Amino acid sequence: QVQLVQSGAEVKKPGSSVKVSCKSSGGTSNNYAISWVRQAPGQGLDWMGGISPIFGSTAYAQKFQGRVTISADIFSNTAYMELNSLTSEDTAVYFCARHGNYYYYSGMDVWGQGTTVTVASTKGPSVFPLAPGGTAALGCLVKDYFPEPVTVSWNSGALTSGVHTFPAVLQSSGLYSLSSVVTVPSSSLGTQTYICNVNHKPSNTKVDKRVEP
Amino acid sequence: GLFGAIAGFIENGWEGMIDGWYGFRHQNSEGTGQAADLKSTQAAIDQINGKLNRVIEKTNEKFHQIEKEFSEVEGRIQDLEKYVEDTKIDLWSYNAELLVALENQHTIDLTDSEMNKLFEKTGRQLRENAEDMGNGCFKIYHKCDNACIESIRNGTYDHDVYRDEALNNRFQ
Amino acid sequence: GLFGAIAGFIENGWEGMIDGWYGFRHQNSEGTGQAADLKSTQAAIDQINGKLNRVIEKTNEKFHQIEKEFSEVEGRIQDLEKYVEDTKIDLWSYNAELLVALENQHTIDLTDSEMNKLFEKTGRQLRENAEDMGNGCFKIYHKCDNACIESIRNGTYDHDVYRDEALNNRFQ
Amino acid sequence: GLFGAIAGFIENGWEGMIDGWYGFRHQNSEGTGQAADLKSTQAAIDQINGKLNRVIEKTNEKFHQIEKEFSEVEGRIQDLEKYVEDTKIDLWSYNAELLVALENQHTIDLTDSEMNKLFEKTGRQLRENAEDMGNGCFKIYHKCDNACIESIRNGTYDHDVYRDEALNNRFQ
Amino acid sequence: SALTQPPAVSGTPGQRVTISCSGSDSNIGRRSVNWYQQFPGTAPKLLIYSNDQRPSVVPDRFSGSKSGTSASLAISGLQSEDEAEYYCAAWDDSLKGAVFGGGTQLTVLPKAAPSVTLFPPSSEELQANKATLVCLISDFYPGAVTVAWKADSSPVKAGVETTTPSKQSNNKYAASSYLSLTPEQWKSHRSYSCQVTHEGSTVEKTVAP
Amino acid sequence: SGTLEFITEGFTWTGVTQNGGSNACKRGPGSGFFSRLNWLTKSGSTYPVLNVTMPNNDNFDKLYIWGVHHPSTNQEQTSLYVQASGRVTVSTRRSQQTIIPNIGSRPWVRGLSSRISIYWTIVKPGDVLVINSNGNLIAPRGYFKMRTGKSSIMRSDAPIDT
Repeated sequence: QVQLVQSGAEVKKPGSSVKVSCKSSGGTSNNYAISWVRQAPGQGLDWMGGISPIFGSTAYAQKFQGRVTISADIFSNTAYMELNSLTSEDTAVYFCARHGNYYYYSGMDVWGQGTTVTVASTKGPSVFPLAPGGTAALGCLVKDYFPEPVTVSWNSGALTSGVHTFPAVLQSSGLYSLSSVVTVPSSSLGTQTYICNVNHKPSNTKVDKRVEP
Repeated sequence: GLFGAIAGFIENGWEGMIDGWYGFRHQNSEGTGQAADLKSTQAAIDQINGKLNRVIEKTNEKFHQIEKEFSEVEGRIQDLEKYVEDTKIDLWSYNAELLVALENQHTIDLTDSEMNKLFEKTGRQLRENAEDMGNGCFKIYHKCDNACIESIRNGTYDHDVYRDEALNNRFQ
Repeated sequence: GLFGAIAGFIENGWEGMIDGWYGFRHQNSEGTGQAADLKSTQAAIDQINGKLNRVIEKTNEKFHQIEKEFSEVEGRIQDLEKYVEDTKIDLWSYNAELLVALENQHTIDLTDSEMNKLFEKTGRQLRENAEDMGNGCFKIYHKCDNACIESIRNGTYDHDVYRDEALNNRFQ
Repeated sequence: GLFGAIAGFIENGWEGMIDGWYGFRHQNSEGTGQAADLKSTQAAIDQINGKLNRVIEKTNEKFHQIEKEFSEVEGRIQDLEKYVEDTKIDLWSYNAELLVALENQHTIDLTDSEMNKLFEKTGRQLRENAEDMGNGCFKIYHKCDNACIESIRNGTYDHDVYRDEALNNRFQ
Repeated sequence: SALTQPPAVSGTPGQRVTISCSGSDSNIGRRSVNWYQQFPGTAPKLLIYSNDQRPSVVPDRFSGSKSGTSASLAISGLQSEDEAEYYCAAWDDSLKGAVFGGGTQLTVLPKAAPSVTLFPPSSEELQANKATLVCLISDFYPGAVTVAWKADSSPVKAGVETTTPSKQSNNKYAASSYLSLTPEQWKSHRSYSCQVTHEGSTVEKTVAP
Repeated sequence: SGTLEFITEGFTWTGVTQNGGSNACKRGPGSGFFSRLNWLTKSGSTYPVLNVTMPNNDNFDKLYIWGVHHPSTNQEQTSLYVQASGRVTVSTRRSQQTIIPNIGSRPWVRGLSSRISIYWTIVKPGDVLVINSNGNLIAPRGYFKMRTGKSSIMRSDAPIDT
């Protein structure tokens, strides 16, 4: 059973190019058409074009003609999509998908996992405490970082219950910010210490931050 | 080729068929048209991808071997090292030459075969309602509109529906 | 296969044909039946036995050769002995791989061919008294009882006897 | 052969065809005759000359080599010289055996194919005016004098001219 | 576009739901329709192809049909696991390319009011000459809120950034809104308020400097 | 073998001077020699019969590299080694190599018309090395650990890229 495995997330600056790969594992896809289909945030699916490498066909959507290059390496069972002159309009998840046969009419029945492309300079977060009955709410503000993702743990992973890490907001600056809040017994306020641990791999940032009443 | 279809009773290929390898062109009361045949096209493509993947599979991995260039004359042992390598290269060069000759002869014949199989299959659907004009075309002896043509192309044509009409036209 | 009969216009084989490789099934006014065709069956069997006997003929006889396992490191002469043997084994392994690939491709094609030759021969006997239904079956346009079917199967069918009856049924 | 024409639906060759490889014999109201088909004959000849010229092209040129006969026993180095040569000869002898087997199988199949292609082409010209008798002969259902036969042989036969006459004879 | 679908459909478990797809002569009219199902953050799945054909792995409660330049996906006996986005698709002979509908969000049909938490700027952040008000919205359904920021009693018209709603593990939704102010603006007023309206009803919280 | 891993061993060379060097082989500012070899010469007015052993009690093969010095003149031979003709015999339990130095000039290279010839001996686990010499021995300092695997060597002037 073939799986399509795509390359990892990309963070790109305006005007640059991105080349995403799609590897067919567990068998070849060279005798089929593979298409590239993108999905902008909150939007629908949009065909970019496709390739059927033994058949010898490469096809492009008119709206992307000239800006996208689709290619394949039959020897490594890999298909590629290169999109040039990137702007924020190209921020999207890009999928590769295999058709039921050698051409683009048939239903696409095998899909890759998708590749996120975000169109900023790498920057680690500045972390601030969010200070606090029965139960209380305390957290950390994770400010001005790029790119996604950030991981947040509490008390070095010891505290998992009541933790709610919210999806980041994407600012007009191009940077992200998120918050992580943990809900906790207020009695356990003047005894147990609460520390959030924020890890941002792309900048190799690791911050612990104590949150006090 | 062995089957005599491609470069044979089919006089030439169609540069205008740009969405398939094999297909149909028709003329009827609603005009003319063209459509790729997906099954024949994919059968050829799948066989070709099959043989390509067998050929480009698994290079050998080799590490420490023998020396193959020499900076001093040495005689007997060097003579043998060079002969062993020259012998090896000539054998692999022969294997490579023969492999592409055999593969290519067979690719031409299998694609000719797929053309011929589609033609024969189409003929068999039409039964007594058409005749082979001898150039890869069938003369269909009944009114056959776009939906009728599509029924042939998708393999659901019902010859009995049209048989009376066709026989009247063919034989009377 | 190259001829498009087996796994082609013949949609599948018959598990119920247990006394021959190729044959006939019929339906007529006296019921239905099946019979192996002995000549086609034997032609395929004889060709396959022919190629088998060529392949399994005459192993080579060899006596004193070279050593192929060694209990001590020795360097140059042992390197060469091992290389000569490794080279030989890789060449014979290649010959063996290629031989069965070529033979097997050809066995599939020759058996497909024998199916197609029987079909064509049958068609030719029937002349204008039958039509090819496109699935390896002939529609015979006259009363054709068990003895008539057997006359086709044994190659003595006289098309002229039935031609008037058949043409009346086909064309009018 | 793969196509089933030569030594197949064509029951035998014609020793009396002495001016071509493939051709036509006819019977009509003006008598009987025979004519070679030049195009099919030349297509086969050209393919055979093509493969012959590939095979007999370019012997290798070699000059100083190794000794291959010896007047004294010497042991290890002579053992290796003789083994290298014996190994080489056995590989070339295998290449020679396989080359003629493959070439000859293919020559038989390509000549069978050319017979079959001519038969199919002739059938296609005749359209509904003739029927395949199943033995490489067409029954033509209209008066067809020497000039008409020649129009078939030279590829300019106009089936429409004779269609009414032929259909009347075939079907009524 | 090219293909047009309703943005939303809903039903109860066991109900029959239909999703329409309007096209033109150059696509649905003359070409076969495919349908895809997509769960958030995962790749689409082929549901129907060739108009009404169903992959073996797809439950028989899914069916498709095509008439004229229109197509329809029907889900008989709606199940909770069918909550997803649905796309129709076809080749278009005018654009010479594959086209998709805009997508339909299917909701399997209780309302839940949003929990709100509002944090004031931390002292640390003020020292860094910035101030951020953090409004955290959770546990609401359906998944659509709007957010209003109050300075004193007046509406803020700057520095408000609010996320899209996202589905929580409990099938309810969460969002968050951020207010960015100068430490002076945080001092300049006595009260700031995050106002979250959800299905007409408004939840509010407030912090004071 | 794919490695130059070297393990010094505590050979004892009784009655000779160790660590000879040459201005043909400078190491920093002074005269020097190959780092893995030990040029032995007379001590006082004698060069005794060296006779030393080094067992392999490890479970891998040891590679010993050693040498024989060929002086360009008899004066050099006797100044260094006292004996008029030297000899080096290195053996294991099933192998032996004896080299007799040959006195005379070779072409002048870095100031020297003398030469060293290099030999090697592999010693398997449970075997033992014996070195016996009465002059002209360029001694090993230890052994190279032998490995098996995929390593090789190639001659190329191509640059190496990332």
